[PDB]
Amino acid sequence: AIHRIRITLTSRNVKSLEKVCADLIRGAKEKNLKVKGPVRMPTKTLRITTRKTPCGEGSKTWDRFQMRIHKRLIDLHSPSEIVKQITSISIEPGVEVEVTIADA
Amino acid sequence: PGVTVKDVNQQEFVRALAAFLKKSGKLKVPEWVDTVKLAKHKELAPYDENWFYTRAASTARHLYLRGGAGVGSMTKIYGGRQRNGVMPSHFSRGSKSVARRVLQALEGLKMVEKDQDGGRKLTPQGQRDLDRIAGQVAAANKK
Amino acid sequence: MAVQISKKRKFVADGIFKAELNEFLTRELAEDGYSGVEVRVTPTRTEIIILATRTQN
Amino acid sequence: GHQQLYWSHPRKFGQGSRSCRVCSNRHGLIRKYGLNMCRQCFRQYAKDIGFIKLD
Amino acid sequence: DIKLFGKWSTDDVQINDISLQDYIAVKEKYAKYLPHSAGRYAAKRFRKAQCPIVERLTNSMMMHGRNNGKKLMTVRIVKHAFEIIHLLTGENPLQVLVNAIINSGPREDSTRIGRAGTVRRQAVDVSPLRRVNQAIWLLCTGAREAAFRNIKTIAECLADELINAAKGSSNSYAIKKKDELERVAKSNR
Amino acid sequence: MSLVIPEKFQHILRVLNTNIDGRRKIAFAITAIKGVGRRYAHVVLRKADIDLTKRAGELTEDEVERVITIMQNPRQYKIPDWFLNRQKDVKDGKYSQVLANGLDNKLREDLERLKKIRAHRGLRHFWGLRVRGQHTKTTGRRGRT
Amino acid sequence: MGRVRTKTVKKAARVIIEKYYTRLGNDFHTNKRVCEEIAIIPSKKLRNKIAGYVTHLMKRIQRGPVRG
Amino acid sequence: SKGPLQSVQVFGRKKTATAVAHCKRGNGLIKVNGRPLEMIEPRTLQYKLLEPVLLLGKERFAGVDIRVRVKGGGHVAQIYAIRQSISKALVAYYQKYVDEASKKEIKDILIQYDRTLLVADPRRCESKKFGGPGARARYQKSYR
Amino acid sequence: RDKLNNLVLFDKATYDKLCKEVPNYKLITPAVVSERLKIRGSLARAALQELLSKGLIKLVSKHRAQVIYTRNTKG
RNA sequence: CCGAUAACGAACGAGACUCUGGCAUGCUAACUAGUUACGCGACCCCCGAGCGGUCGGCGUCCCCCAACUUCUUAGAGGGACAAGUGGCGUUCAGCCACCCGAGAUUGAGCAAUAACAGGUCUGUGAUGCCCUUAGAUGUCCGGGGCUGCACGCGCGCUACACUGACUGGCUCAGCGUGUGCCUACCCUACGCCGGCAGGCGCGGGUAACCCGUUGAACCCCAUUCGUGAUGGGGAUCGGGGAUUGCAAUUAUUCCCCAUGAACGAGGAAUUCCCAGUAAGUGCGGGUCAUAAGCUUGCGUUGAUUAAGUCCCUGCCCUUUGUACACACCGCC
Ligand SMILES: [Mg+2]
Repeated sequence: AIHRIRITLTSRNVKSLEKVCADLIRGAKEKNLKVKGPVRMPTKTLRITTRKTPCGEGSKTWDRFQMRIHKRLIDLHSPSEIVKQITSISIEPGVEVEVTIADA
Repeated sequence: PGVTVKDVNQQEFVRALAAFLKKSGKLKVPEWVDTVKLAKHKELAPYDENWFYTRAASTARHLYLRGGAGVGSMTKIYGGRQRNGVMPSHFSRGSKSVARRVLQALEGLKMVEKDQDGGRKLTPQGQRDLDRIAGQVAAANKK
Repeated sequence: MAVQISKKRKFVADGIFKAELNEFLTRELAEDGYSGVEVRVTPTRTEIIILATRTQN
Repeated sequence: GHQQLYWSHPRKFGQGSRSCRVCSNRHGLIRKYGLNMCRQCFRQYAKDIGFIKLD
Repeated sequence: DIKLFGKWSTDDVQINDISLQDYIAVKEKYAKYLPHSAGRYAAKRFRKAQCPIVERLTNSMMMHGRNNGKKLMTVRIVKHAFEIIHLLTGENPLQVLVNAIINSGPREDSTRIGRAGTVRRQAVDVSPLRRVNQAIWLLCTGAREAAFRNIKTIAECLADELINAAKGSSNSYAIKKKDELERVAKSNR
Repeated sequence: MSLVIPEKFQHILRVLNTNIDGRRKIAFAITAIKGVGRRYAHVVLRKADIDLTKRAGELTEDEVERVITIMQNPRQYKIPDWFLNRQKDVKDGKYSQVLANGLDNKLREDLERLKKIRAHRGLRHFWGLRVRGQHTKTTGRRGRT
Repeated sequence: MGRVRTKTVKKAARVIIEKYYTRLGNDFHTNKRVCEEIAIIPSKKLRNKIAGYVTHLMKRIQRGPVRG
Repeated sequence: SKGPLQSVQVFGRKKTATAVAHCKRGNGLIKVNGRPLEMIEPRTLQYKLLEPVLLLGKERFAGVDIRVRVKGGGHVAQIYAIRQSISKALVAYYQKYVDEASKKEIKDILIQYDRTLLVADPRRCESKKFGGPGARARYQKSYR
Repeated sequence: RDKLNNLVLFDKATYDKLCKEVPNYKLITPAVVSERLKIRGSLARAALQELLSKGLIKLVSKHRAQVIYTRNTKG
């Protein structure tokens, strides 16, 4: 066996993150696993403002760099054993995946 | 037609409880109440001599609003604008020992208990007294 | 936990790693028809693809 | 001199402790997110790192 | 009917001139309980006209640096002052204000660019909207200047500014600067 | 009661070497004494056990000499040691609070000591320049030209 | 003011009207939907701006000989 | 006599100030954040809180209990969200529990007096740009 | 116009003036009586609260900065 | 863009585009967000309600042991197009008002050819040329300096007060950030000590899990002040105590007691700006062992006048004259 596994995904583009969300939960839907919905964590916007010129002469123009981090949480909590059934990862570049038991 | 402290003006209530503590002076009023400023951001000591009964009345009303607050949580609530002279104004908190000794004297009145976690909350005895003065200050509001 | 680093520092570090990798690849493989690098990294092990027009060199 | 005074003065903090990881310069450093990148080298690798401009 | 500040029903007041009959906004359509509204009146030309004039006076009463955003202090002093004029005259404070608006609105002005005789060159009569806008500002400034280095407060300073404007005694800075304008406009015809 | 002005009225008093206005509050009247500030005044009236709202002109003469002697010996009247001026004295080590022309001449004593030891602050004070180490580039010109 | 239609929006609108005159009417929302399957417009903002010009052109072509 | 589950929950927001009313079939009573409608910090602006209820008459409020809650915003923008939430909750009750002819006789009074009671103020903010100290203000440029 | 130097406390000639003609006109504030009787203004607040306890002067506003009073109805 | 049209077909820029804010009680979700309902308590009730009221007091993913997304968070989408009415208009291109509408001009980012002897070789293991290279113009170490002031210039913060200051009470945000390859240095809850600055232990958070329901400031309500260079103002300066660092003197910073300077709305001149603007007002980030009067962002409060013109200052198209072409700061 009895296990509960929390899976969290984090990437930079929402399209491939929604795709890696979709195909993983879809396979569990065929494999009769009770899947909690994708928990959309608030997006972490990494903003850095940097002076454009390298020398410090001009009309004092800056540059605002945004970097979007999107995290989604998927819960694979079926009453039976889960670890052996799900062995593949089928992951794509740009995403970081994680496996953690619900104990910690 | 019950009366709760949240159902009336807090400003009229907090003065009522400060005078209620004034007559029952079993509260531990320390020896430096006539000396210190209540905050770092305040230049002048308060005019009222029983500002200690004012602060005790103020924090007890706050504890009913929400418990679990500590010394830092109190000095955050009681913080205020600091002029800071020529520099642009900042925000600063109050005096830590002032809140600490008010809080310590409250258990001397046996109306607040330290929590299982950090901070403190009301006893049902203190909750009885806060609403006890709530009823009469509500009656004086209508009549 | 304290063993790992926050998501904020981890992704930035990966971008630092990619920039360091590509610059070295351009510098070492300047005359080798090198174009760019795409990394398909998995937590088990890292795997890197070097794009070039001539692979025999 | 010998190894005892060639690097004697401590450098645990300040601009002397931290230098750019790219151009090896102690000015314009962007220590946010531990980039430790030169003020101009950061823009140089901006696309490679993944920082895009939106507004 | 609306009982502004709980009293002073707006259905009794009147505008004595028809150039201002549709350019004052204390009508029953513009009858509001409180002179505070984030109604976005000034996002378009010919739209501040339907803004209640009590709202406009409230907005125009905050000026000169330390008081540009503070509106609660303004509405309260407006409330204090309106009871003051109602006490000092016995009648509707909006009628005190409306008489102040009409009697202080500069009926004509003058404006030119080239070389001028004394101040201006050619006399051009103002619009009724400009009549209301300038009267509101002149009343506000008279109260503002009267309360700078004296023990009197804003509400009482506004009271004498409105009252001396409403009756007319050449003590209101709102009519004194009005007549000073009318002299120059007539002389520069 | 807003009663009439007290008959035994000092319009301006004379405490030690200075005078205080009797037409204002007593706490803010003794602040006119050099060395006596607001925080000092609002702690010595509490420790001398007097009304506050009373004006300076209605202090009886025994109340006047009481407040003076309270400040004259602040070390022995429950006033905390961190409230004086010349605490941890350079001259004699004892903790003192001076409120008279003695303050002016102890500032003279400290200043002449810096001149004697010819420290940096002593020389800066000798030339009349700033001593707190701030920039002198564009300010302090009113006292020059 | 400032709502004159560019060459791109006008050119496609004229062409599709004279190619699918039978499948197009005068309702704006119906018009904006027909253009989806007869032309691949990458922008949702661009497609209903075309249809806004389509309704105008249909209102004139029903009465006079538009250049289309 | 004990009809269950007759309640709506209606919000209102302006300048990020959020107010969420818990409208229910019950005694005539109005409370926001467990506080009376009269007991509130801006007593100067309390007539804006009295403005909706006065304009509709307590007949329509006797059979309705309202429980608003606020989790952000400022002081006066808080009120302008609160008053909108209360009236919109009342007309939402009248929309789905009685005929909307009852909604019409109460909506027209709201819309004739102030549209903010039904359609919220959409202006929020404007970001500051690096040209100066504000969204539009620029620094004091000098030529000498 | 160099100084006002108003008396901080009353004397006999102004105590009776306050108590014989001040509660006669409608427009009364600490400000207005200050420019009439030439009094300080902090004393005026004390005197007004005295006259409220004496019961010859009605209250209207009672605000922390703008506290106003009025005369009772005449006739 | 319509139209004519020695032109025809085009290219880039503008537009279009991305992001941002605006309604979505439409869909999908949510114990790292909660809302209602229920069950426990605790208090005020009780003359009696008893589905009276409050609670950020405890619970119902402490997996059989509640429902849902209204509030929150973020994806899929929709939604606005001058769509409809009147008028103007070649009745075309298009323009104005208005109903309904969340919105009928939300702001940014990108940004054509060509050019400047504009700035950067003090950003780069980018670099040519010149210089130096052992008594080094390399590097290290100690100290000083970049602060230094008769003066002028520029960006700014604080005031001159009563629309205020002081004292106490009340009562609200959104950005956004946090423990280290090098590289030592996180953000802090709580409890005790100290009047304060600070100190000592018990934790938590690599973070919608803790700080933090970010109890900020402004303001709201009462007290004292009372038109004086005053309880405005905090400049200057003295004494003392603490933290950071090997190192605080030329004062790093902060706190406490003291003096309380000029300054009573600022000449000639001159900057920014059209709605969530200016301004008041604090809070993040950067700079950082120590830190903001700066800067980059966020938030609270929220107006006046204007919906125009080419007058002063410039810009774009056409016509025109030129003895200008380094182009009127020309030429002569
Ligand atoms: Mg004094």
